[PDB]
Amino acid sequence: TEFLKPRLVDIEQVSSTHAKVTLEPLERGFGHTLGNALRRILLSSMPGCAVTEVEIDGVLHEYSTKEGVQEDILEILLNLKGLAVRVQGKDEVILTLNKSGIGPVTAADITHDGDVEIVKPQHVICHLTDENASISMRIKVQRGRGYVPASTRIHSEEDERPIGRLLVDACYSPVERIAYNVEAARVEQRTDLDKLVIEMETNGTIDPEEAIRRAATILAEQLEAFVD
Amino acid sequence: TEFLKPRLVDIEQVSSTHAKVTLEPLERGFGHTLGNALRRILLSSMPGCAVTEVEIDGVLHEYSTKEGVQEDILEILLNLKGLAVRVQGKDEVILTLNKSGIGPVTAADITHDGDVEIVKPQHVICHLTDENASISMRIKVQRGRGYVPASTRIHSEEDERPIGRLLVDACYSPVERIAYNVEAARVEQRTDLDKLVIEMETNGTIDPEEAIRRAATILAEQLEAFVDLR
Amino acid sequence: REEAVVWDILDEVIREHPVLLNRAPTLHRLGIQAFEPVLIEGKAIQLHPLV
Amino acid sequence: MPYDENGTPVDIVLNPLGVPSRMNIGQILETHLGMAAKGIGDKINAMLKQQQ
Amino acid sequence: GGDILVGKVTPKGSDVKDSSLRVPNGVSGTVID
Amino acid sequence: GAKEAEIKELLKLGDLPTSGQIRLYDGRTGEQFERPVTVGYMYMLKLNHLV
Amino acid sequence: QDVVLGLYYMTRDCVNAKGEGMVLTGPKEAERLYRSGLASLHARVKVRIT
Amino acid sequence: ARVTVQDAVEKIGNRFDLVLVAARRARQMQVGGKDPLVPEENDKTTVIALREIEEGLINNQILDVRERQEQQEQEAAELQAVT
RNA sequence: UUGAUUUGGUGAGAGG
Repeated sequence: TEFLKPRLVDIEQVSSTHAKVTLEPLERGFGHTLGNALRRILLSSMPGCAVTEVEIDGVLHEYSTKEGVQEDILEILLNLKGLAVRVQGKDEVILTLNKSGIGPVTAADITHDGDVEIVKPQHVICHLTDENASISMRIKVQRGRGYVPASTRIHSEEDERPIGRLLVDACYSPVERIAYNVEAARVEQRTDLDKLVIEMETNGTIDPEEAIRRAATILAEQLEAFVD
Repeated sequence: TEFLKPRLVDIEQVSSTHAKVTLEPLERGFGHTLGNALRRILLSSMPGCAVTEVEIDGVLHEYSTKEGVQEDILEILLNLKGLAVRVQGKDEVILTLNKSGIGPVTAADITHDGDVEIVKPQHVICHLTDENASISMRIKVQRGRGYVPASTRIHSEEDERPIGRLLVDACYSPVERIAYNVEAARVEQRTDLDKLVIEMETNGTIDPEEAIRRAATILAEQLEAFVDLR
Repeated sequence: REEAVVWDILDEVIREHPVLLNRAPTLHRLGIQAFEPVLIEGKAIQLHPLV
Repeated sequence: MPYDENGTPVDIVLNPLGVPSRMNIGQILETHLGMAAKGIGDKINAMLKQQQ
Repeated sequence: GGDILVGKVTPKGSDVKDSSLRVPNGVSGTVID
Repeated sequence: GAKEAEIKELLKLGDLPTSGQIRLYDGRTGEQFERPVTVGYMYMLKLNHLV
Repeated sequence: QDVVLGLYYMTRDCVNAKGEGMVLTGPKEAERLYRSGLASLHARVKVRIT
Repeated sequence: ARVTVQDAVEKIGNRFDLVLVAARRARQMQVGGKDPLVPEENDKTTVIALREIEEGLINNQILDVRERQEQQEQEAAELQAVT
């Protein structure tokens, strides 16, 4: 009663934020077990930090409009949600950015502390039409795990925040997409086996194999109790 | 990382076969993950003993008939394929069934050895009608997993066996039905935790905490390929 | 005898060698099409659904 | 296999798209009435296994 | 398949041959009668 | 034959849902199929056109 | 036949579902919201597509 | 690898002459004496022929030039070996 | 130089 251990045969690194972990061969009906377990953990349980709240002057709710910008505040909320930040020591850091002049505002323009850094400084935030326009936002960064959206965030909150605070979806987990297939491999007698092909694309702040190893050790330490 | 770890807190036996088991406490969202993974492993890959070769005296092939019985020989082989045995020490044993006289032949009439336990003393096999009829079969009980059938085991068998041994298909898995439920846990300070209520239905031969421990070890040793290498 | 070494030979003669599948009442030219084989444990031709 | 919440897998999966075109709607009533027949059989199997 | 059931061959038919009715290709089974 | 109301009434004697349709989970993903599906017992035959 | 039913059930809409009228920063997190169990397959939503 | 031959059809625009040019080339590689102009990924001589066609280094003109070069090499070999 | 017979033809039934 002995099981087939696989060898990790391939990391086809397409880009720095892309991978394809070809993996073979497993027992019949085990590729779906490993793939689905890793996929659910990587979607809704992997820890990490991103932007949750932001306080901007000139706005009172999510459907107002500040001057000097081509885009609107839904677009600044969405481009803020796309920003990937990492916090090392603490877990509740407030950041503030101020920009004036003819030109777009990028992620490198922000004021940063010693504990935080930006993994993509050329990630755009907004663009500025007026040289007299002075944008200002107070960007708070918490740290949780997985995904929590602004809809159930505003359903769960009850304390009256000051007017000008904006909620955003908290993309805590650093992966953007994981989707696998199960193909069919062959050990020389039994054709019933199956080969895993895990695809993964993340943001910055991590290397896809590091995310896979993190999810695997999360599940192993979760199941570490009742083993032999 | 504010995670926790689960334990098998209460293991209730509703009967000797159908038996539930709790798991507590699980983190948020982990319930369906562990439940579906333990379902797939606990249905595919459990070790259980079953009937493999049946040797009746004076019977050449399985499509004949015999003196003094009801069920025909294919019926006897099906009723023996349903048998539920639980050996302890060895991995391959040979039982013996000898009985004469008018009346049904239960599974409780097999002259057991010390390390074999037949857990169904009302499993019927034959219906002996003649009092001058006898039946002396010698069963062979291996131990494996999955489903290995007679066609593939027609040339796979290396140990050159003699001719006259009827080959019965091997249904090795002793788990037949398993369902898990993700309830709301009763944690005195946390509300975002859940319990996993796995409701097994075994062949009577497997011990449920042992089955869960083995499935957990299978899952951990499969994930070690992800953990260690990349 | 079908020993253990002829299946690797078979996967090395299949690889880039198309076959003509043909349904028995061929009416127009799309009823003979050439595929590449993928070997099947079984006894039935597995045919891609759109085709 | 697709298992219901009781835990039993389904044995054979057919395809619903055959049913609006091939207008043989009797297989669905056979499906529901056979489901009811085995519902009575499961009920008797409970009343006789858990012996009354 | 390829077994021998009834050895049924003549001499003068080296020059001897194999008409011995065998089992057809692809089938298995048990000789019941 | 049996009318439909008698099928529903017999499905109420057994403890089954009246619509004939049970929610089914997926064995691969462990998660529910939306829009409940029909499960029942059909008497299926094996025709002698063997592969 | 099966695949057009899968598409016609996929790209459709209903007047209320999970995640009605929320805003999404791309199609990747649209599939991530469908898989995690926070929205429905047909729930009308402003996305940002390129 | 190979799924479609569409670029090879683009560079030899007849779709019926593609088969003939790639067959002449794959007979130059199969019996054949010659070695391919392209790295081989354990593809067969068919796919290596069509894969040479797609990158624009084998057509009918190149094969006739190479066979005239081999005919001149055999001519010079016969003349320099005998005389 | 190391081995062998249906196609032929009729009738009936079946599959797509």
